[PDB]
Amino acid sequence: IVGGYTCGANTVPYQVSLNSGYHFCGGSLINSQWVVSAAHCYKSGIQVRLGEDNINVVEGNEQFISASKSIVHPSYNSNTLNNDIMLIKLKSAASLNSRVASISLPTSCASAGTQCLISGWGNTKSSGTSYPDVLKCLKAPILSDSSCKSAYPGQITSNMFCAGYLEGGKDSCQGDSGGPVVCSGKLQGIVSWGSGCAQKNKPGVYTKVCNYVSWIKQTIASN
Ligand SMILES: [Ca+2]
Repeated sequence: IVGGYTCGANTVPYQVSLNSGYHFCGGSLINSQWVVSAAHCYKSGIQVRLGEDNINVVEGNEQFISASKSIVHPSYNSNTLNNDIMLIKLKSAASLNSRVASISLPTSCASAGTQCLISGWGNTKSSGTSYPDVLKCLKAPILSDSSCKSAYPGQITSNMFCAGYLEGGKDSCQGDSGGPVVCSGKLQGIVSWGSGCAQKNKPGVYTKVCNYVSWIKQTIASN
């Protein structure tokens, strides 16, 4: 996250870290045994880390549970990033409290102009590399589809949206991928791609979760 603030320990209780010997992508806890992430984070051998604040210190609230199964969206296209969404089932159900909780799936798509919260452990610089060890948060608006398509001519599909600031300075960044964008207490986005971070006229691009709800629910019901 570039340009954001330190969330504070377990203030974002649905936020997960996907670990394969190291933190590589974020994710969102959607019920006790399922996590939603970005299809571009797919790896074999993922462990899910819940209850984290400082990913490099064991502080007391953590649950580390291996993934049993990972499902990439049937239509995921790695060259376009269209349908950049993945389901991970946990080997065991998580124990859900105030500090480890699931986030609700949306009923409606959120509109341009809505303010959302984006969080993760990604790079905090627009030029060069500096990874935080604690969880970083950004409030940012959803931009209009017009402003989005006009920043990224030819590249935006119906299953994406932009959010952030055309002036730059504040965005998501490398390592924040697969993490949540939550608006009005619902999961509306997944951190997916962008051109660099926090650059002028190159907002972050996010998977539009409200398009996938029927897919999510059907998959979870059957697996
Ligand atoms: Ca920790």
